[PDB]
Amino acid sequence: MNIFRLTGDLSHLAAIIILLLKIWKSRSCAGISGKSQLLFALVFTTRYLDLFTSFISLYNTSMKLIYIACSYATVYLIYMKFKATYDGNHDTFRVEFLIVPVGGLSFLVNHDFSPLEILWTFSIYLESVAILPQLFMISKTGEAETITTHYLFFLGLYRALYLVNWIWRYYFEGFFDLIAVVAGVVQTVLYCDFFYLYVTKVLK
Amino acid sequence: QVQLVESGGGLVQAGGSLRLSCAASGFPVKRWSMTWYRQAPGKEREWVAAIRSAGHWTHYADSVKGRFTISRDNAKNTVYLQMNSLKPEDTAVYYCNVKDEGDFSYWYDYWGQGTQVTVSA
Ligand SMILES: CCCCCCCC/C=C/CCCCCCCC(=O)OC[C@H](O)CO
Repeated sequence: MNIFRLTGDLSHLAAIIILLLKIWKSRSCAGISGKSQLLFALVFTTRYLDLFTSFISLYNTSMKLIYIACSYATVYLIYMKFKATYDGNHDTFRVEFLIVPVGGLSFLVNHDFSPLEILWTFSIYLESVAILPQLFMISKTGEAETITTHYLFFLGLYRALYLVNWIWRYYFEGFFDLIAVVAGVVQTVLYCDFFYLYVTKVLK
Repeated sequence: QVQLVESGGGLVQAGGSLRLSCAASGFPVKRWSMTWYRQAPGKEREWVAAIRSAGHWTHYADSVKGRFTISRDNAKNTVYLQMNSLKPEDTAVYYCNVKDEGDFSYWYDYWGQGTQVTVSA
């Protein structure tokens, strides 16, 4: 079938592009957690490290490049171009209690102890908790001027379609990745709290 | 990009055993999954057994649990399906399917030609 994972990825990319364009065209990153964007850039770097190694397709290599370039550009806009609007005093999450336990968890709990599997397991675990600095920022201030409704919609459609993908592959193909599913549920629950804080604190 | 060849099928008695093999050829990817399907005459295709490129994870359809065994052999680019205590309902054309588990690889999805398995009553 492979329709839910594709539309899920395209919805994920749309969210990334919307945020990058929002920061660029509004000339501000007010309300954005630079630490979460740094974690997302690290997710794509560790997952797509076999970019120039391992050529499979031109859609495959270019899409990996699009995600990396957009994630690095968003980090560039937050910490270099429009750093005057970066609320560092509110982006106070100590990401050491994320990277270090996620790193230890990837060495402990994985499907196979090999450098490529550990690296993939790291990026899976990290992506599930990468939004935490953003969550703690909005919970602290009640604000997210740069976070738009369409940005959150495509993030939510990305999580919903991945959920459909898990169910479809399990029932029709017998496939299930317990690590990816458990981490994906954690990520989806965290995104729902992300959506809950924005609707309750930022909107009204 | 990848060609798959299945062998090991044929005719066997009820209660007999057969081992299918899926030989992979072409250019590999680092993380993949391989699934056995079967399509009995007049029925829809259904998954039978599933395996990944590494780890101890396996999965078997309800109707073949306890009777079938899927296993790996990376030294040969081969995955086996051991089918023990075969019943006439297992008569079908069996297909192996390899999928790239990496991101953005929606069409790295390849199928064998199929092998006939018939179980006499
Ligand atoms: C602060 C740190 C936050 C970290 C947040 C991480 C969230 C995702 C966690 C997933 C746990 C894994 C659950 C599934 C475990 C399956 C293990 C398994 O099947 O292991 C096979 C093993 O290789 C046989 O030896």
